[PDB]
Amino acid sequence: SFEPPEFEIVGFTNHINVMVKFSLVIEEQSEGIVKKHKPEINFTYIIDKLIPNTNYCVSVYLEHVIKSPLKCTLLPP
Ligand SMILES: [Cl-]
Repeated sequence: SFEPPEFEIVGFTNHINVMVKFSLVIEEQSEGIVKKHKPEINFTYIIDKLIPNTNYCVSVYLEHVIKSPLKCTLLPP
């Protein structure tokens, strides 16, 4: 039994700012695609080189697996 990380995202035109409150994984989903990011571990991690006007979803979780509910946003133009 344990507490999984909480997180917020805010989306910018070509990057997403991921704010985590704490092996730890930040999963970036686009359509068809899933990228797994490994932050160097309250930190902020920035997913960059993204496409404007595109939907992305983010999930944060510890690996040993409960994937967080996804948080999604639409990047501005
Ligand atoms: Cl790069």
